Amino acid sequence: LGSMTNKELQAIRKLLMLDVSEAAEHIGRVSARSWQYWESGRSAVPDDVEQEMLDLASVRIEMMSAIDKRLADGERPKLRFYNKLDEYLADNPDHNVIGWRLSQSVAALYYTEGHADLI
Amino acid sequence: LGSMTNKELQAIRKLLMLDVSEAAEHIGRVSARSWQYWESGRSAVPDDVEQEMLDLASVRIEMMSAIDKRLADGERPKLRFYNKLDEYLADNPDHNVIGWRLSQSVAALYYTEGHADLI
Repeated sequence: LGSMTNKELQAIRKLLMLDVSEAAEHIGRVSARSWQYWESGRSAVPDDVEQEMLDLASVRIEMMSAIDKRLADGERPKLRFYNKLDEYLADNPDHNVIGWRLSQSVAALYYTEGHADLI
Repeated sequence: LGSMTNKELQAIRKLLMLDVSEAAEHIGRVSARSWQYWESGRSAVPDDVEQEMLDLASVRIEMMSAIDKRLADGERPKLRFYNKLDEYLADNPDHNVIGWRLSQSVAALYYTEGHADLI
């Protein structure tokens, strides 16, 4: 911790399919312009933001591990790709827009690489 | 060809880190509104668009295999993460914005999987 660069921050943010405005609001609790400064290198990536991003990446890893278990158990998963945030929130009433993006990132990865169907 | 769904189209587009405006201009050769129509589910996805998306997914796989070859050769790759399109284009003068986004998707993946560092 204390080593995350502006490029690493943007890389994780985009891999999790977050828009800047979504990361700024729910992770940084800063203006979108402030988040852009962290990604541009104009201001250092804060320690607390770094750890929050790593924690969110870890959530995605746990989601992928759960699908890997289903794959090893012989299931070809049918993964919900929520193109609609309202539909995701109805099915996942304890999550928010950030959970929606993580869901999309995992479903899109397994579909595009040939391991899962999308529903 | 002819069976790609709106969810599959959006999933591949987002995994490749393409904005709708970018995909619409360069892949669809249509307006953003037309591309949003294809992602809305009221329409079949055109065969030519499906083929191009599948081809770009294959380009992404070949980029990953090229890094895998470097890893197998004993290199610890320092992948340039381009947070600025212009810098990518200067380094890759035969590519466009679509190639930029593919480069971001591959670099972000290998960084988070722990296989390469970002510069």
